[PDB]
Amino acid sequence: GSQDVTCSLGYFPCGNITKCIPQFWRCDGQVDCDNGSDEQGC
Ligand SMILES: [Ca+2]
Repeated sequence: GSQDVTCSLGYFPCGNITKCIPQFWRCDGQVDCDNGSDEQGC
């Protein structure tokens, strides 16, 4: 399959680091992410 990054069911990546985080912190308004990608348009 050729892959490295991996997350859980209710989780999603951020940006460069691709840090996986819980949907609970999606489109909310926090820099919790590693690259603040969660707050880049939402
Ligand atoms: Ca967040």
